[PDB]
Amino acid sequence: KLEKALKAQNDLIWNIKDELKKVCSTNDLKELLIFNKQQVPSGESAILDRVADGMVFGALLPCEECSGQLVFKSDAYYCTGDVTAWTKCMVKTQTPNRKEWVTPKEFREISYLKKLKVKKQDRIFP
Ligand SMILES: [Zn+2]
Repeated sequence: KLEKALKAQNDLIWNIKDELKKVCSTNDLKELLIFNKQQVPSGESAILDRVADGMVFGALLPCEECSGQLVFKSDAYYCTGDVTAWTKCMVKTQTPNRKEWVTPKEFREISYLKKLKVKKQDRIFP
């Protein structure tokens, strides 16, 4: 039933993208990626796809290894925190510590996405 599994992950991912579309449009879509510092032509259509993916499977939250915050970029995620008066933690993982990420007002409502189908899907990493 490996085939059935694949079709279930694909369908959950797509239903998710539709939902966010309702909460975020071409304009709101672009707003989210821009706060993330990204403006791409292969964007907004990519904004729905890659975003839904980041929410469910893995957008970066605090590390608290370093009592820090994970700030990442595509294909290099760096966590910086303060843990000691002379010691901090920096973690270099392509994918950041996966938790529910930062999403604008509208997108913020996304909390059901992950729980539904949160498999380790692909993020904005080319
Ligand atoms: Zn850290």
